[PDB]
Amino acid sequence: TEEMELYELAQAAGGGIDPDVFKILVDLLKLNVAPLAVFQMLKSMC
Amino acid sequence: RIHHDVNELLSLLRVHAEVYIDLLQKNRTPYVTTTVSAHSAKVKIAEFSRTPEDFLKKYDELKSKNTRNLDPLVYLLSKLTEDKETLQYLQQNAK
Amino acid sequence: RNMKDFENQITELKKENFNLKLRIYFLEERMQQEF
Amino acid sequence: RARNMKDFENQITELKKENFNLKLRIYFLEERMQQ
Repeated sequence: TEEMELYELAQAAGGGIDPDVFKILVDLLKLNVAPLAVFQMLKSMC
Repeated sequence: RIHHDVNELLSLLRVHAEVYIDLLQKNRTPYVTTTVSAHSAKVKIAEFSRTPEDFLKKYDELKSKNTRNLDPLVYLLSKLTEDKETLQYLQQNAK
Repeated sequence: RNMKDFENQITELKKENFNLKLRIYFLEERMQQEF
Repeated sequence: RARNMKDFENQITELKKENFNLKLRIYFLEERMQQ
């Protein structure tokens, strides 16, 4: 990972998430993907 | 082409169409950055009662340092209307 | 022609355009490790 | 709810002439690996 600033902030408010998933989920946003669209994708696989 | 790799990789941990068609739902400019309103961030803080100030004190500090993806990540957390959907999967990974 | 596979055929081509786009992202990595 | 049946035909030709164009870049790039 090594994204402590992002990972740490996400863990506190969320209360818990997959460590690998956050490493991937953050990756897509870094590519300039729309924030709302990513929310839908994580809202579709479930 | 990294975006395509991420979708398949996410599917593996998400292993629970939804693979291909889910790839053609992500569309956005190549190099632009789309700032999002910070008003939602306030609502998210109230939604989670786990930390009254921990989820707020640490966040302010991270805002101090400049982070490229800081604005969208906050938006995604607020948009997590589904309850326990992500948390349920995480527990399985640890075991 | 049932009109229910008429669209189903699209997904077949699409999947033929995605799976084939993934095995290449790996074929590029080995070309970066070998060298 | 109803496919155009005109842009779909154009889309099929556009998606087919492009897919093939992708395989050719894999057989070669892969052959180099073996070579």
